[PDB]
This record gives sequence, structure tokens and C-alpha cells, in this order.
Amino acid sequence: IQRTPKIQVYSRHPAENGKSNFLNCYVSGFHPSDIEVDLLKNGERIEKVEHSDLSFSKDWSFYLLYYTEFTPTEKDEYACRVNHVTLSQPKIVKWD
Amino acid sequence: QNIDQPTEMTATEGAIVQINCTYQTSGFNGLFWYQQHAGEAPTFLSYNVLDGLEEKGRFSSFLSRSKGYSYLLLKELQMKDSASYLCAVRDSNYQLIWGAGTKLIIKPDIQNPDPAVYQLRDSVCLFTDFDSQTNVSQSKDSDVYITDKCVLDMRSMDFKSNSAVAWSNFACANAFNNSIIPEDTFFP
Amino acid sequence: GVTQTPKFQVLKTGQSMTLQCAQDMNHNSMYWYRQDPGMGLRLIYYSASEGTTDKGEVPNGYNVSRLNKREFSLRLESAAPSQTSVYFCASSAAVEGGNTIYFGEGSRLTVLEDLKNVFPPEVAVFEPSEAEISHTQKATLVCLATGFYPDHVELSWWVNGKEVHSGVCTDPQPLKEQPALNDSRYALSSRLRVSATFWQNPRNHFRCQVQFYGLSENDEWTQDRAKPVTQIVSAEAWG
Amino acid sequence: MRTHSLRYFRLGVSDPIHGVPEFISVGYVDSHPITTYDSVTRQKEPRAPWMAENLAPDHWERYTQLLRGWQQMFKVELKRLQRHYNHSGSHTYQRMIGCELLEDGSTTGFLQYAYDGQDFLIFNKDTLSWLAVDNVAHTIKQAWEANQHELLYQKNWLEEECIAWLKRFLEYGKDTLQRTEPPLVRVNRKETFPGVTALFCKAHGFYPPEIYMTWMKNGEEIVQEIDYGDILPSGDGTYQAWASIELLYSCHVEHSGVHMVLQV
Ligand SMILES: *[C@@H](C)/C=N/c1c(NC[C@H](O)[C@H](O)[C@H](O)CO)[nH]c(=O)[nH]c1=O
Repeated sequence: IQRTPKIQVYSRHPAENGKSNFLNCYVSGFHPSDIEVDLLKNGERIEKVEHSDLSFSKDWSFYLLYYTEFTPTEKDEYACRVNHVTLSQPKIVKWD
Repeated sequence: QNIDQPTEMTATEGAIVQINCTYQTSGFNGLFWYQQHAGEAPTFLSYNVLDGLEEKGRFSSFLSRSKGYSYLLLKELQMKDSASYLCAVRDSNYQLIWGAGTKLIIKPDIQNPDPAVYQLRDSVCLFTDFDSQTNVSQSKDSDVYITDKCVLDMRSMDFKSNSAVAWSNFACANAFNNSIIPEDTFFP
Repeated sequence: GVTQTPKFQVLKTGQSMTLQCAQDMNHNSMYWYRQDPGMGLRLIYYSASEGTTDKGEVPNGYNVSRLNKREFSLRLESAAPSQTSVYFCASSAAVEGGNTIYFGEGSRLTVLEDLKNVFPPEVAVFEPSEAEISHTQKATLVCLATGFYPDHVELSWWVNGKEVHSGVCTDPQPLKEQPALNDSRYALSSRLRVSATFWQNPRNHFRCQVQFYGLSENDEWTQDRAKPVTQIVSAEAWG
Repeated sequence: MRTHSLRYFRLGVSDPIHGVPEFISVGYVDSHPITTYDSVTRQKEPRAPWMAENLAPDHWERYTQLLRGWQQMFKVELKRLQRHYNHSGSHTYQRMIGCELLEDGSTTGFLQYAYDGQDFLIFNKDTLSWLAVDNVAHTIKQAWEANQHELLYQKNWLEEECIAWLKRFLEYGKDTLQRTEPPLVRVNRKETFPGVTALFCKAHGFYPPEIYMTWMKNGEEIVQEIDYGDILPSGDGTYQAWASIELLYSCHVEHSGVHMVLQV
């Protein structure tokens, strides 16, 4: 039994265009442990991305937090690209 | 930090002895009792981690975690029980801290004492058949050699006896003058 | 269980030495301890699994090698007299409770400034007193092992070629023949008590055997006397 | 104080892919990772500055040795499980040990294993036994239960040692663990699909993560569905969550002994 990751993309503070913030990507509920997470700005990988070490849940699944400092704007599309064994191709999850 | 157990204990054969061990450690992961016969390796007797008494034959091991204390109880004491008993504790970091050990001396039950000093031949003096209350003192002269008391067991005869040996380059009549020898001591 | 070698060793100050230890209990944890009078076992070095070793309480003057999962060697790079001790190798499956520690047989090491005082014992047998046989109907033979150095002896009694334990008493510690001297030599005594009729029978052979652990064939010897090698010294008696 | 917990996890992976450790062991105090070890670093390291500041090098050095032993033991145990199951390839083995110090002073303890992320063995410290989920787990259970010394040792570690470690770590990290950062709560009203209004009750900037949010219609609990948002880490040591309904409505928030009402 392999469990696919839940991917949640959200800002640190309530978002306002033009005001400095942090975009988070919380990847959780996955099993096995091998995962690839990338933060994207207009489909392009963000280089300056801070992350937590692999974390352990009591249900035996794993979780991670990937974040980056960002200033939201109307034009910019931010996303979280995740790949896991349960996925045929990487899953791109867009920020709401 | 600390494991404390008495240096020595002397009890009589057929009796009971309780060897105490108090520990003052940073954390507790169990207490061990090992037996070590003179010139031999230590061997496991017991392991205690929860409170209460474990009875393994004539031997019993008790633990009280709140009191930071354990005891090894030996019942129906036998001459073969003369050994060193080692107390050891695993602390919070699993470090096995060993106590200095307790030497257990068993006094034979001397049924019919017959104190006597005998002269042997190839010279040596034999002080034998005395009761267990008699103590043999070390030599004053550097050219005179006196051993401590030793217990032998003639198993086939259900007989046990104490003895001390003395020799020099001197007579058997004056050989044990520094020891308090019984009034009834036979001198051939 | 835990096999360690050698049982005894005499070393000259500055000599290197290796003590070997092997366990076939598929144990992870392995330990090297030293046992000294007045104190509890002191951990020199330990190895939590194959591929790892760490210092214990007293690591100075020693090193170790966890060669594989079975073997844990202890090395003395430059033997010093303070390293005169009884060394124990031990093993356990793990550190947690539920895993008993198993010990090797022990290794007694004597480190000397020079080997010029190493001496094997002089063994003598003393026949039972006729007054004892009349008074008690029992006969005590006494054995003396005198002038040996260091204190590396094992005394045994053999009645008619078979080792005996019943009616035997050997001193637990030897006696210093020269108490004031640092390098005093030793004397050890043992008694073997039999029935008078057993001792009165001619054909009954009593042998006091003293195994001395001294120098090996590899040690240099430059003294005029005989090399004080590991040997068996004995004295015999008949009815 | 509030309820606090100490836990250590172990993960063993047979036949790992390139760049994935064969063994990882991580410690946590509540939601905070405190210690880390893997088969690559081969060292126990702090995961909190308050752990680094309070435990001398000898602690890290000693436990690095023990973890190197535990690492080897975990590998051997996964190989034995794979042989029992007759499984080839990459399989995982997991362990979670820990305890909780409840607000009332009472305590809980747990010790459990998983194979391929599914429950395998559950230790019952009250009966001193192992609960086996299948026939392979039963073979292990029979072997492990024959070691009485280990069962007893475990109960003492769970009940005594763990609680003492938890209390020690709580003191070290008190400025982090025992603090309160109250939530900032808002209500957002919107007409979604024509005629359907969604009311969202959003909270952020709070610590500890434990927060209760609900919706009430005239002082009485809702009889309709409430959608709950997960308590998510904001990334600054604080948390965010939400609760929403569709349609007199009020949002109720409880956090660290403080109750809040947002009437719509
Ligand atoms: C540093 C203290 C890391 N410890 C550690 C432990 N410690 C808990 C306990 O002593 C151990 O789990 C025993 O096996 C219980 O019987 N456990 C762990 O899994 N990982 C660690 O990093």
C-alpha cells in the first residue's frame, strides 16, 4: 500500500498583491519516503527555496514544508511541483 | 555517578545473607547482579528493572526504584557461595556502571572442634581443626611465613575443617604465638 | 561464548601487546574492561556494532579494533607498569534491558621495568604428621610453591593421576616473601586432606602440580640462570 | 502545563534508490524535531537550538554510538521480515516509541512497528505483550514475548525514563514549547454559486498548533456540514487553520484556555 502526497500551497500571512510574504508548500500523507518537491514561478523553478527535513507522522506517512520569500502580483502564477512513485508524471499544484 | 555495595560480608553455612546495593545514577535502565569466583569471569545472576522480588532457586533479587536500592538474597548458604557479587546499573545513557563488588566469605559450621598444631616433613607447621571464630594473625618475623585460614571439604566424609600453615629457616610450639589460639590446642 | 587470549602475559615496559577477543553469539555490543583491586570494572573501550568503536572511562594507553562482528582486539602500544591488571572482554546483543552481558575468561597482564626478577616456583610436598593420623584418623598433605615472580600460578592436586577438588584447600592470595620490597617474590600454600587409611596405602600417589606463567620463547634472555618460561613445577608423595 | 509528548521514529529501507538513506531516526518534542540521525551522516545531531545549547558533546557522542548499533539492528530485522513475508525488492520498516505527560499529571506510553507503512506490532505495556496484526507479526511476537527482561525494561523506559527525558527537554525549550501565541481570527462572507453563501472562519499566527474552531447557528451547534481546514505550519513557528459553512451564524474559537466568538 503506497499513499500519494497531499499538496497544500498557501501563503504565510493573508496575501495582498505587492506586499512581501512567504509561499508555503506542505506535502504530507505520503508513503514511501522518496519525494521531489519544487516551487515554481510562471512554470519556472525557484532557486532560493528553503525546506524542512523529512518528517514522520504517527500513521507511518511522511511530511515536508517547502517555502520561499515572495511578493504576490496579479500577473505571477506560483505553483508547487511534486513527484512521487504513486505519480506517473510530476503533479503541478497551483496557488489559489 | 555512584554504586555502593559493602566491601565484604561474612555469614555462616546454612544461614541467609542479603547483599545490598544502592545506586545514585542519572536515570535508570535496570540493575544486574553478577557472581565472580576468585580467578574466574563474572557470570550473570539476575536483572531487575521493575519493583519487587524475583526468586531463582536459593537466590532472590529485589529492586526498589524509588529507594534506588537492590539486594541479592542467598538462602541455605553453601561453601561454594564464597565468591564476589557484582552490582551493575545501566543509567539513562545505557552506560553500565559497575560496583566495586562484595566478597562473600562463608564460615563452615564446625561440628566437633579439635584444635592442634602439627609438624609436617618433606619445615612446615599445620594449625588445623579449630572453630570458625578463631582468627590467624600475620607473622611478626620477615623470615617466618603464615598463611590465613583455609576451609577444606572432605565431601565423601561430610567433613569440613579450617587450617593455617607456617614455615621458616623456629618451632611449631612458638609458630602461632601472634594468634589467639584455643586453650584446648593439642601440641604433640 | 566469549573467547579471549592470552590467559597470562609478562611484558617489559615499552613493549606492545595485543589481546584478542571473539564471540560467536552474533552480538552487536562488545567491551574491554580492566579489573583492579578495590574498584569496580572500568571500561577501557567499547564497540556498539561492527564498524564503530568509542572510548570508555580509561582509554589512555590503549586502542581497539572491531575487526568484524565477531572480533574486538585491545592493543597496548607501549606497556607501562600501571597496565598490570586483569582484562575482561564482554559482549551483549544490545544495550537495552533484556540483553545479558557475557564475559571472557580474563587476561592477567604484568608489566615490569625488566625481566631479571621473573622466577618460576620451587614446589615442595610435606607428608602428614603421624600425631595427626593417631589423633584424628585423617592425614593432611601440605604443598608449598615458593619464590615465584610474578604472581602467575595455578596450583592443582592429583591423586593417582586424577585431579582432585575434595579435601583440597589453596590460599586465595599468595604471600609476599619480602613484604618491604616493591618486587617481593611470592609463596603459596595448599592442603589436601585424606583419611589415614587412604594415606597409609602404598600405591596411592599424590602430586602437587604448579603451573607457572612466565616468559615465552620470543622473549630475550641475557641472565646466567635458566630462562623463567611457562612451565609446570611439581612435587610428589607416596603412602 | 498543557499536554506534551516525546517521540522517536526509526525508518529502515531495504534496497534504497540513489540518494535515499538506508536508516533515519528522528526525535520530536510535540511538533518540534529535536534530534536527527541517518546512515549517511552516521552522527546524532540537534534539530533545535535549545537542544544544542543544553546537551554537552558527550550526549551526542554517546548516542551516535548507540544509533550506529540500532542502525545495524534495524537492517537485520527488516531482512528477517522480508524473508518471513517472502518479499523481494525495497520494503520499509518503521518504529515509533514515545510518551505523553498530560495536563493532569497522568502519563501515556507507546511502542509500535510498521511494515510497508502499515501497523505490524503494537506493544501493550499494561499486559506486557505484543499485538500482532498477521501471522508474520505473530512469529515476532512469540520470540519477543519470551524475553521477560525486555518486556519489563520497556515498561520502565516508557513510564519512567521517557517522562524524565520529556520533562528535561521541556525545561530546555520552555521559551518555544510553553509559550502562547494567540490566533488572529477573521470571517469571510461570499456568495458563491448563485444563491449559496459560504462563510469561512480563518485563524493564523497561533502557537501551539492545537486549536478548536466550530460554527454555531443561534448559540446551538450546527446540524449541517462544516468543512475543516488542516492546521498548517505558516513557517515562522506559528500555525493557520479554518472552518467553513454554507447558507444567525457565529464562529467559535478555543485556543490555550481562551475562547473567542465572531458573530456574523
Ligand atoms: C538521543 C537521546 C536520541 N535518542 C534516540 C532514541 N532514544 C530513546 C530510547 O533510549 C530508545 O528508543 C530505546 O531503544 C528504547 O528501548 N531512540 C531512537 O529511536 N532514536 C534516537 O535518536
